Amino acid sequence: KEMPQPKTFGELKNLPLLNTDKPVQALMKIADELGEIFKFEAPGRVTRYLSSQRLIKEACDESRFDKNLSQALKFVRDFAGDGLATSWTHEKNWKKAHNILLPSFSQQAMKGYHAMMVDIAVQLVQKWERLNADEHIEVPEDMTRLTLDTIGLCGFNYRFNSFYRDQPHPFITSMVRALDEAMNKLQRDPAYDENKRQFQEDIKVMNDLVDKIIADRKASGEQSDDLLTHMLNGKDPETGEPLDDENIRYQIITFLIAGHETTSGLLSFALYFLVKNPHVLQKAAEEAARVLVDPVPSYKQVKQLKYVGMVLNEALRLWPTAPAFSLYAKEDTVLGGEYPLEKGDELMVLIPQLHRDKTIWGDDVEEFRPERFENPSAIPQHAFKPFGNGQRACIGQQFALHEATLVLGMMLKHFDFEDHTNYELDIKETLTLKPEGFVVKAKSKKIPL
Amino acid sequence: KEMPQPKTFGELKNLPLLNTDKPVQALMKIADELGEIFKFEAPGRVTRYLSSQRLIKEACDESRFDKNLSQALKFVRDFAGDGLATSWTHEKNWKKAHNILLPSFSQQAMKGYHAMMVDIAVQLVQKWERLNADEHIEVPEDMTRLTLDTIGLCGFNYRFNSFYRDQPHPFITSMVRALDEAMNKLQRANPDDPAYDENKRQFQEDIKVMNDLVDKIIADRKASGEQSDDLLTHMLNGKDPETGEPLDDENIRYQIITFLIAGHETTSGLLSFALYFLVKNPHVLQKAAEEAARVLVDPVPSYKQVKQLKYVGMVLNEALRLWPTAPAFSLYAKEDTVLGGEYPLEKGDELMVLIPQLHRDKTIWGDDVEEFRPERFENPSAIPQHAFKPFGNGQRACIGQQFALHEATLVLGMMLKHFDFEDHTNYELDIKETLTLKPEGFVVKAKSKKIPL
Ligand code: HEM
Ligand code: HEM
Repeated sequence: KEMPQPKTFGELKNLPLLNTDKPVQALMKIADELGEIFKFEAPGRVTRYLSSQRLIKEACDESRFDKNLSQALKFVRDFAGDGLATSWTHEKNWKKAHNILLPSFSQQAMKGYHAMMVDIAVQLVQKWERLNADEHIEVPEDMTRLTLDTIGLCGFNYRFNSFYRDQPHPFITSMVRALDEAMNKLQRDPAYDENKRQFQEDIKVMNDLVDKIIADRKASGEQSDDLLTHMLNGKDPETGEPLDDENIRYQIITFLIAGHETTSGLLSFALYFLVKNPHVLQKAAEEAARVLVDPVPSYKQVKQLKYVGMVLNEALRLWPTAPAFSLYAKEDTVLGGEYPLEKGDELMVLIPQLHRDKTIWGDDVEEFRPERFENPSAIPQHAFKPFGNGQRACIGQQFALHEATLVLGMMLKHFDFEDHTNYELDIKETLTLKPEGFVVKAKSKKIPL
Repeated sequence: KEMPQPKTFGELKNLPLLNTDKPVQALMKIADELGEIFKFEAPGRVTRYLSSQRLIKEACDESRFDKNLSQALKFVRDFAGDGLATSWTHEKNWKKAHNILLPSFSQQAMKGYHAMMVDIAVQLVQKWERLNADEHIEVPEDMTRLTLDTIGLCGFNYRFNSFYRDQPHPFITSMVRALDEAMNKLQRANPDDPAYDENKRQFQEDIKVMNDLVDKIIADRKASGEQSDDLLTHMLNGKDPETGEPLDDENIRYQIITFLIAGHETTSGLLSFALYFLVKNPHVLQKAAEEAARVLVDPVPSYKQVKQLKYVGMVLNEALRLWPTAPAFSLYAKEDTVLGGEYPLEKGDELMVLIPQLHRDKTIWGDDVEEFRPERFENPSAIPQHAFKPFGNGQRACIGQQFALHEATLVLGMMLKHFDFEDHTNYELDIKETLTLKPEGFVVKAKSKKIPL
């Protein structure tokens, strides 16, 4: 009945607890101490962090709870606009873009994106093939190069050419700097005036380039296999309307934001867990060699990388790279028979804690065992939520998993990996999670492309 | 361009291929060999069987194709009349009954039918609670008892009382024998033979039995002025907004017979296939049983609680994917058209949509099409357009879909709440075929969880 709450700071309540550089991991430690639910109070804000499958399965009841914009999402909305990720379910542009974009994110739609994904994946393989001896790989850096270029090419036929660069494309510099400002706002004022002005400059950089590419595509009339063509030609079946040019811009910015570093973190965490578990790596490398019998992987071959898919799912279990989402109660309701909630009350789903619920996974929750996902019906309802819930779930799930399965499979086919530094896991936190400083050496198997 | 075709029998062309007791399953095997489309020729009949989402999505374009009466539907029309299921789209009584009946089949209308559905569902639960040890359940038999009584009660406030009987109500005996004669006619190479003269006389006798009882109940209700929460009251009081007309007494009779035909064994087969798949996949059963116990917290389920049985709904949809109990429907080309960029069709040319094959299209569902995984339906947004058609297409889709799904969700949830199930014979799936599909001889044991009603 009475809900636990972590330590307070007078008038600031729990807010100073977020003024730390690893807030998700700090919230996980609080969940370890306080349990499946604790109240988090701040000036003008009350929310509740859920950590158990028992309560989260009720929170995922769409008749009782809808997606809420967290403070992070509200700050991201300042440059993601009413794109899919930062719009409310009741906003006209959400259901519109949802209906329009759903067919182009289907498993069937990945057949059309596969050739472009392979283009970038080959560039990653060739970079590592061309490294000199005793040089090493900066894993999250290269994974981010790959995912950024993949979404640029599949999103609107634009080549960031990240593998030709030390300093990222100017759009990426502004996007990354905007996301950093969004998170820093969470942890904060006269001194922040230059940050605020800088925020507007980065917003202008993103809008200008995306608007230009849309105008360029409209001026050309060319049809590509990218999401931009689908949005310029698609019509919402419900209202009969197409997305306007401003919303198309926000959707493109959204795909870059929501997709690039979540997916690059997944690949980085997956490789980290593989090199720390050599038996799992060997099993995944065995499948990659048996399945990828051609110089270039096909769409059908990527679907055959079953164990690689389980590896990615287990990496998402331990460290989901979009580590939380927010919900609000549509009406007065009681959560788990003992926590009354009023209409509008907010919830936070702490995904990494959910995925460590020993009542679901057993005692070995910290062990990396892809075999947990061998049979998907053995997993209880709402126990595994790395991509959100319901109609507000990740629209790019199939995109992210297809790219990550293709790239990891190619990595495992072409290289053996060495954890040459005995890397100590250090998780840097932005709005997403990544293993900072993770490095490996790759010895080529000398298999041609 | 050139269309495949199965083996022929001289002058009879492909027709003898249907003279088998599992024709849908035989047509699926032909689809496995020949692909997404094959021509089927008979004396005086040519049709084409579609199996791929690629072609079926075009056949479902209502601007190009309209519902055709299959030969099965034409034979059912001899006792279903111009009811909704056996009338052409251009017949005045279709759009009339469609406009009148659509509001009474909506999800909002299920709130009014819920109490009557619970009545029969409790009778089923009570029957199984009262079984002795090591006695067993005949699953399709009991599911048919439930669906027949539910549509009887919700349709026109009549109790067949099937759970008080070994031999069904005389109306049910005549209806089943009429449906059996309809299917047997499909498989007769010499239908005008003198031997089937007793079949023809019996067929007319069964037609008379059905009309007499339904006409009597309509007259009985009109003479009393009683108002119930059934479809018969809605049809006696409803007026088509378009023409301003109500349904006449003859059409109301045909609609009532239609609800019984189109609804009873399609729905009972779904429940039977669902329970079969649950006992063969214990992980799915546990997941569905957990939801039933958590959601159905009252002795009697409410309408709102049934809507919360999401995973039970996923189980039913996956059961409908593998074995849709109304396994085909027919279409005709409104004008000359080209199907799939290679199959030129002329005005009036007929198509058959082989639904179980559509639901096994690996280009849509992946390689694991034969596996029972309700998780495919966890997010309904993952299913492409026209890939999943257990209830038909467009304005000629199943009007009773919400009814069927509410009934099935309620009953399966109550079954999972009150009993553990054992596949005590390791039942080997054997699908008996009439105009619908059912797992013949499927039996289970139920051990009660001792939860009162
Ligand atoms: C491993 C990689 C990814 C993970 C873990 C992930 C995670 C998530 C999560 C948890 C949500 C729900 C957020 C909420 O409820 O507030 C979400 C939504 C979303 N994601 Fe992803 N995502 C990934 C990749 C991608 C990619 C590649 C794209 C685009 C190509 C994308 C686009 C979106 C969009 C548009 C939404 C909002 C959908 C809607 O609300 O209608 N994500 N994602
Ligand atoms: C799981 C159960 C059911 C399934 C799979 C099913 C399937 C179908 C299919 C495939 C059609 C289209 C037939 C065609 O196009 O020729 C149809 C039509 C129809 N069904 Fe159902 N049905 C079910 C339950 C019911 C129930 C419970 C009722 C009545 C209460 C019902 C009444 C009708 C009617 C009236 C039509 C014709 C609608 C029209 O054409 O206007 N069905 N059904």
